[PDB]
This record gives sequence, C-alpha cells and structure tokens, in this order.
Amino acid sequence: KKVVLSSFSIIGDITQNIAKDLVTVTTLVEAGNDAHSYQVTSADAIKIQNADLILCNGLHLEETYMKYFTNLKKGTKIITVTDGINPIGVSEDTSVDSEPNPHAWMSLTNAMIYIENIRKALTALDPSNAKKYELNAREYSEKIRNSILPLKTRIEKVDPEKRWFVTSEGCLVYLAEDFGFKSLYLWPINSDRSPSMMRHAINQMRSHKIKFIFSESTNSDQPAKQVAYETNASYGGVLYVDSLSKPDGPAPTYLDLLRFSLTKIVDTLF
Repeated sequence: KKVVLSSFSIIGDITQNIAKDLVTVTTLVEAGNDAHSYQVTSADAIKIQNADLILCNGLHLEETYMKYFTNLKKGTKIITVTDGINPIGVSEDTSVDSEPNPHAWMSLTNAMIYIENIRKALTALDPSNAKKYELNAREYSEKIRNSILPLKTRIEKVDPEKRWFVTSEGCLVYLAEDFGFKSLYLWPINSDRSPSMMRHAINQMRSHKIKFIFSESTNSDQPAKQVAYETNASYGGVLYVDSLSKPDGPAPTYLDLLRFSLTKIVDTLF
C-alpha cells in the first residue's frame, strides 16, 4: 500500500476523498497548527521517509520546511497541488511584485484544480487504480459544487457597493477573485503586523462604508474588533481558513470548511 503525505490538514482531507483508502494518506501539519510556521519533528521525519508521494500547497506555504523534504525514498516526488492557479501577490499594492499569497484553496474554482492535480498525481503513482481515482475525483468535485454553489449564488446578489470581503489575515483574496469581490485585510500572512496596513484598512472601510470585518480561527480577534470600533463597522466573527478544525468543531473537512466560512460570509453580508 502506497503512502501519500500531505503538507497540511486541508490537502490531507481532499486527498482522502479522492483516494478513499486506496492509499494511506498522512498529514505533516496536523489540524490546529499554522502550516507556514510549523516545526518538523523526529516523528515527522518518519512520515517523510515513508512517503511515496508528497503533496504541497506551494505558493510558498511550505517554504520554511521544504528543506526537510530531502533524503527521500527513491522515486518519491513532491507535487504542487496549486499548479495552474495564477498567484495573487501579498502586496495589497498590486503594482509591485511580491511573494505569493498561499490561500488558493478558499475558492470554488480552485477547489476543482486542487482535486484535479491530486487525482492526476495519485493516478501517476498508482495507475492500476486510475478508474477509481477518476470516479472519486468527479464525485467529490460534484459534492463540493453542490454544497458551495448555492452560497455563491446568494453571495452574487450582493449590491455592488457592498462587494467587499474584509478580514484580519489576507485569507480571502482568491475567494474575492473567484466571486468578483474586493479584498481588504490587516496583514497578508499570520505567521509573519503593519500599523500602516491597519491604517489603510480603516480608511478604506470608512471611504467605502464597509460594514463588517472578520477574524479567523487561528488568530486573534482583537485587531478586527479595534478596526470595527474605529470604522463604526461590526465585527463579523470567526472564519475557518488556515486549518481544519478539530473533529467536533464546525470545519472537520475541507468541504465543511468552505461551507462554514462561505455561509458565515453570506449570512453577514445580507
């Protein structure tokens, strides 16, 4: 039985829906840890040795621990499951070039690309099961579309002047792009804050009469609430974007994570 190591919980869950036990799916950065600032342990080095295939997000998400994906089993490839997603830069000033924002999985379109890239890699690893990964990938893709599309459809009725997703981390930039909304946030990447970015958000919210700002499940709510106060906006609550929740939390699977967060967004913007 082949072993497929996913860099973090979200990619692990996607991969499990496509493979459905045809392979053993393991996860490096388990739910509840920051994927960008993780420390790889001795035990983790065993997971890495056992891997027949390694699935990374790319977009620099794993940049601090790429070096641990070395001395690998012969034939073990590292696949970037975001291949074909045009990166969005960590610059809010989209003039300058900048490091990529890693959060490509917060997108209906991109969910389909993650699935496709993983299907492809599983199929090149284990070609005698091609027909099963094929079926599984289609089913799973459908499942995602069936849950998430009705949320898109609701979101798209928003009045254009209210088309803003305002968060703490820049976790929704790919969602904004996919659904045709503008983005505003306080810092691009949690692991990394700027007083000027906060000032800029405040000014932008006042200027565009933006009504809500969110925080997320792995960062503090304090800055969002302060910005709400200073802008006469409302604090929107906590979104799940950077990790699956624990099993009894609201986002134990990638589908549940998209559904939860998009539901919360929709429910606050109407």
